[PDB]
Amino acid sequence: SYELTQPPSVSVSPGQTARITCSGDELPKKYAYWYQEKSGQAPVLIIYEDSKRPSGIPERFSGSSSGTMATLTISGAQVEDEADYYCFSTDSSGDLWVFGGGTKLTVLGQPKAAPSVTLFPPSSEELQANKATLVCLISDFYPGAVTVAWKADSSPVKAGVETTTPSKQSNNKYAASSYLSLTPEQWKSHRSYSCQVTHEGSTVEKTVAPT
Amino acid sequence: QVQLVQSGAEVKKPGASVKVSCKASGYTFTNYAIHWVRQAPGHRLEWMGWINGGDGNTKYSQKLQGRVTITRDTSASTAYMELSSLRSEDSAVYYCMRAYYYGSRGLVDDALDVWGQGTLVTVSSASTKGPSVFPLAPSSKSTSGGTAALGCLVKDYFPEPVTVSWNSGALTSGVHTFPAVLQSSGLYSLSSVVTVPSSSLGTQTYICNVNHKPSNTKVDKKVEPKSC
Amino acid sequence: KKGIAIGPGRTLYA
Repeated sequence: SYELTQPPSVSVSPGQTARITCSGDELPKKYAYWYQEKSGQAPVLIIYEDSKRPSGIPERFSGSSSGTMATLTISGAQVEDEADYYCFSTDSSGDLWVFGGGTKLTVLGQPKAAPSVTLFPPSSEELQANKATLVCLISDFYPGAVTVAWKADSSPVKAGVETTTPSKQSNNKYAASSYLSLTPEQWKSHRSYSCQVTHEGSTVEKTVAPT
Repeated sequence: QVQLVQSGAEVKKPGASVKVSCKASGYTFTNYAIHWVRQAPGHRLEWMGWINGGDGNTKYSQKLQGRVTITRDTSASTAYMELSSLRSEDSAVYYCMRAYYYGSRGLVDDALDVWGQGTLVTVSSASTKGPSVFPLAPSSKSTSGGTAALGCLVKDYFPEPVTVSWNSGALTSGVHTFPAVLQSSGLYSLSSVVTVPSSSLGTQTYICNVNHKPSNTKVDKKVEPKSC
Repeated sequence: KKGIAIGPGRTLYA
């Protein structure tokens, strides 16, 4: 029944100090614990016991607690700090723990990044399995929006395409996958296949051919 | 030195029960407590409960009281979590985390942020499908001077996840495992690609280790350059 | 002031 309330999302500029709060009725007599969880990774303890900082955590992270309100401060944040931040404390008795709702930090003014495209033709083993798959890999681009299109010879592909929703990787850029499932007859008949990647007006097209 | 290793991913039907283990090493198992944290793939962290390594006393979340049962085996240094009456809202990654403090005075050793690798359980009535592995021949069109990109293609598996290693873990630099697509057939497909020096093409052995625990399937696929 | 939560039943209070 006990709850810790966090702001849903906060926005900040590079170099500015961001403040993430956490309100709880038992925080006056209970310690607070903070966790940083980036997209696709496990949470990391960055602040324990209101103010103490574990070994290996950058010094720009700090926390304070007063009354029924704990606060997480990030002095001079960068793009690496863009992640979700959760609160963590106990109830009155101290036997059950409760996480906060989670605060999404967003750093403003991140430069554009052109995507890298890699296209593999179907393997010889898969062709023996009476199947054919073309994998079009897109990596290292920002923002997290990309337009993928496939082409048979010079006409657009009518069916057999699946594309992932762009997800954040380690260096706070995005990556996506695009697969073209075909039959051995279709792959052996057409002269070429291509996946067209469009990002911020710019366009990259990689082409493969049978055999 | 301190480590928490969880059991592999599992599949369950709505109404069944799942049991995840959490083996501890590098410290006195009976001096610490072990939390259990679940998190949906697109939602927030949720605290389930914790148990003392020595006392065995448990305190569960009021949301999960009656369904969850956390146990521990002192001789095996392993804590367990069992959740019954599984519903679609239980599809999440389940972690085990060691408590910050130990003993009667609440001291700390040389660590305090110890998390298991996580166990993704998936409650569903669909069929469990095994993965098919195909090699991605090394290509050099994606440049960086003297570097080739080779990988493996894991096709048509259900459910998630599929973990891909390389050379039994000896190759980590340049390994990029993309998230899987959700095809219209209901199955998943991902690709794991590693970038290696071009001088090693034809001299160094490259094998990808595909592991799909939900179907008890393991594949070691040798990745050799094309022979044209 | 504030206490620490060691385990179930184990709580060093204020």
